Amino acid sequence: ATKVVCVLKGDGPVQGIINFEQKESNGPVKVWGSIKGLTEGLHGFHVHEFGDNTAGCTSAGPHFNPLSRKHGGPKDEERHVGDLGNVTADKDGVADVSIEDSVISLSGDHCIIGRTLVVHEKADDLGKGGNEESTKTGNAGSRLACGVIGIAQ
Amino acid sequence: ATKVVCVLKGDGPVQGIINFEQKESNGPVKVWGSIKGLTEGLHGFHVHEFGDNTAGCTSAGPHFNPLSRKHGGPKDEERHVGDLGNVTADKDGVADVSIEDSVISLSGDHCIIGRTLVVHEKADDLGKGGNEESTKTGNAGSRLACGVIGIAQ
Ligand SMILES: *[Se]c1ccc(F)cc1C(=O)Nc1cccc(C(=O)N2CCOCC2)c1
Ligand SMILES: *[Se]c1ccc(F)cc1C(=O)Nc1cccc(C(=O)N2CCOCC2)c1
Ligand SMILES: [Zn+2]
Ligand SMILES: [Zn+2]
Repeated sequence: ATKVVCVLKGDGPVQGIINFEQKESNGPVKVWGSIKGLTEGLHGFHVHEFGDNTAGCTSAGPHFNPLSRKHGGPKDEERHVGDLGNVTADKDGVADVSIEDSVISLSGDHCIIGRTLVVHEKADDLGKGGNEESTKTGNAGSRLACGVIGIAQ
Repeated sequence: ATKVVCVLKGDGPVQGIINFEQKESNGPVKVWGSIKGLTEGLHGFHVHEFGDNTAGCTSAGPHFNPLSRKHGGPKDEERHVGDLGNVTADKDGVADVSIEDSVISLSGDHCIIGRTLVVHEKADDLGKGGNEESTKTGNAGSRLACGVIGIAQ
């Protein structure tokens, strides 16, 4: 019923297309698409608070956290709304994304429209890194590509 | 106050940064910023219906028209919500944008967050061009640069 999309771009070779669909406002969001140009392995994947790309992906600010929680993985109670975990890039640098998430939404206070989706340099440790930064960012390092989440047809 | 931003990008480079601010939901939106890389003269300036830039600016669809009206200028009662008229580039190719608009909003069904802002090749005739396309697009021609409209700090 509601369809949203994001095109991810940055300063390097990483580009992606992510689709979000939500049949009902009380239902999960399906997240699907592809990110290419990645190094093989896990890459942190988050909704960040601002749909602001003024100075590139850094302008998007911290993880989208309207409920003032610590950083976690998508299957944790203790997570930011924006905590979508990791995508996995294959040996050819392609991450085929396929996520169902119950915490993000396309309406209400958990709505991600007009926020920024970011794919990161390093794996997200999902809050299990053993340092203070693990509880804030998951130690996922720099921002390879991002885009503002917009309303689709 | 609500603050919103859009980064415009296209070939040339045609590039710009547009800020939006609304002090209250029943009040006007202030629009300001800069676009460079334009030909001297008028350029159509519109909010388009989809925040979909997956295939560049074409995926944005037609002008944002939630109230099912004909195309007009920003001062007209008969306009699309997304009809912000023209911006003006000087001989250096720079348009200084400064608009106040009472029809767009940063909340409710006139909200522009998650839609696309587009700067066009040609002047918008504000619905007065006396052909069929005038009361649909204003005859503003191709899409030089666009971006998805996002939430700012
Ligand atoms: Se979605 C979305 C994206 C961007 C943004 F700035 C706002 C929104 C909302 O729709 N925000 C929002 C939060 C909480 C509740 C609503 C909502 O739909 N209503 C207000 C409460 O009464 C029902 C309608 C919207
Ligand atoms: Se803005 C925006 C953009 C995109 C989208 F899908 C929804 C919205 C909304 O904010 N929608 C909305 C619907 C109903 C009511 C409101 C509203 O007036 N308020 C809720 C959010 O905070 C202000 C009050 C917004
Ligand atoms: Zn987080
Ligand atoms: Zn129009």
